[PDB]
Amino acid sequence: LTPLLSGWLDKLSPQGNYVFQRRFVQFNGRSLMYFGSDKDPFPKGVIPLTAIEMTRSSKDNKFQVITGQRVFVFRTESEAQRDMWCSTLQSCLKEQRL
Ligand SMILES: CCCC(=O)OC[C@H](COP(=O)(O)O[C@H]1[C@H](O)[C@@H](OP(=O)(O)O)[C@H](OP(=O)(O)O)[C@@H](OP(=O)(O)O)[C@H]1O)OC(O)CCC
Repeated sequence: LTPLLSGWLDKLSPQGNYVFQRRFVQFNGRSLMYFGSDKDPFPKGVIPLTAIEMTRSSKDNKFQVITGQRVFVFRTESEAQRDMWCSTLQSCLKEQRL
């Protein structure tokens, strides 16, 4: 619903060691969806904001979205992009608990 935040991010894969995959991710304020392509109609994965337990920045231009069961690692192109993604998720997380 009105996908406020959109971008191509490098998402960490659980397979292998430090192997990323280019996914087009969107954030509408209710769930974090990632697609194989922005032209793909159905997402490769959906992470509801209710399931999000925390979101924290990483060493490089990277941020972690931590749920109850899994952690998603996304890599941006710049620290500014990472900070915008991380602040937006933190803002929504803070308001969803109030
Ligand atoms: C150092 C060894 C290299 C190596 O092994 O790297 C192996 C990689 C990974 O291969 P694969 O594409 O099968 O990995 C799966 C993939 O990362 C899925 O992510 P999405 O494409 O965004 O759907 C994973 O699913 P989710 O993250 O839950 O979305 C899937 O995880 P699950 O098993 O379903 O929990 C991954 O398995 O091969 C490549 O494509 C990269 C080529 C090397």
